[PDB]
Amino acid sequence: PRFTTGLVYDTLMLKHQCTCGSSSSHPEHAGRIQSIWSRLQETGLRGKCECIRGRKATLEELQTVHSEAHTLLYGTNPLNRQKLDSKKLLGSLASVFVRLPCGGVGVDSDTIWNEVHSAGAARLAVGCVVELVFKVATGELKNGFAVVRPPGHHAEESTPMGFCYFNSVAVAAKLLQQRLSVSKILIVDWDVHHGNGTQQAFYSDPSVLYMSLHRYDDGNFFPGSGAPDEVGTGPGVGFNVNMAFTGGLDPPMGDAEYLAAFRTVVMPIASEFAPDVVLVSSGFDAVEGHPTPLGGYNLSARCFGYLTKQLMGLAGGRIVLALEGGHDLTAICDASEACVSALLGNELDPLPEKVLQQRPNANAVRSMEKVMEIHSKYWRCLQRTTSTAGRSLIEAQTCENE
Ligand SMILES: O=C(c1ccc(C(O)(O)C(F)(F)F)s1)N1CCn2c(-c3ccccc3)cnc2C1
Ligand SMILES: [K+]
Ligand SMILES: [K+]
Ligand SMILES: [Zn+2]
Ligand SMILES: [Zn+2]
Repeated sequence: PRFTTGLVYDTLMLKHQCTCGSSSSHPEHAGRIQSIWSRLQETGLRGKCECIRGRKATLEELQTVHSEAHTLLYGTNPLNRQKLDSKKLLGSLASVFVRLPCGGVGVDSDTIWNEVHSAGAARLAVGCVVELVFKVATGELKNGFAVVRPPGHHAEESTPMGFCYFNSVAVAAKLLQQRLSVSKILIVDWDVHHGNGTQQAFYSDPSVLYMSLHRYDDGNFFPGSGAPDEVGTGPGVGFNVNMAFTGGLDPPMGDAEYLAAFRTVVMPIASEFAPDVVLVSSGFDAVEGHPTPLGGYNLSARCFGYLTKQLMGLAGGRIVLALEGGHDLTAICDASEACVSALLGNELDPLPEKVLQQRPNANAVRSMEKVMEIHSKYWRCLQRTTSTAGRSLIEAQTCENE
């Protein structure tokens, strides 16, 4: 069926393409997105999905979010500015490529061309996201997952950072506004790090609700931004929600804490807002397997399928997820699989009874209540009540009844 879940991916985002990359004997190597694409295939999820062809963002598209100067530097191929040669032109190409132990060739990661190819892959990743987003926003597709790299959510107007050159999700949102006049867009960013770029892009805009869940720990975790305080400016006051977790890893945030955060902050506010489209900066660095500096949290991959199913209850299900961070191949492959499975309407493997029974930790509850206190000023859904943040899912269920 063609009104179904869309997928985007492009081999030209990859440094090196190898067949048998995923492997099942000994060797590692082969990156993040190639590994996810391979998992989507051997699970057969790609077969149920409509594979969409991506493209480069135009330089005009990139400038919906970023400066002309930023876009020209990182967006354009650098060899075009050096007036076409032949001997010097051939010399650069011998430095770009390098034969690898498996017989295949790829972009040499131990040369200057690494970050140049990354900036080019970023321009491709943006256009890939925009294509999927528009096919979903238009009803051509129901759903979407963008298997894309590098990430984009830290990339600011005139500043690349955190491996981000261009903010794919923010660009796609700007284009929905300009080209389709979409009245209300919800952007949920569940990468473990604050999406400073996306916040900045829409900070004074009430037409897009930006909601980040991230490790904040009072300003000491990368990128250091995203205080619960930061609620928007001008007409956008109230429409920036930083579900900032504080208290460190005493204990680490897990499934229960994020599920509680959705129950008490994300779904209430998002439902009230009532978006026409939902975009997700879907990093997977919060899942277990991302030690303390990179991540520190231990969500399960299957929690992400449940978080996806939740967001699918908004905007009539007009939702697109785009990969951001996450490193551990198993973790991001398990999470990607759980998310695409959810998007296809497959029955999700139940959460373990342990998770459903578990009350969120005290640091989590305190983090959630600080956010709700701050945002009660802006949302009718947090003015009616008192916090049930410290209840488990089953308790919340039991104590909704009578
Ligand atoms: O935390 C990050 C991240 C940047 C981008 C991250 C992301 O959100 O996962 C993204 F962008 F890939 F999606 S996470 N850092 C901090 C640590 N770091 C380092 C380290 C250097 C020395 C020791 C530990 C880390 C190099 N580059 C970085 C960027
Ligand atoms: K985030
Ligand atoms: K906003
Ligand atoms: Zn290889
Ligand atoms: Zn991250």
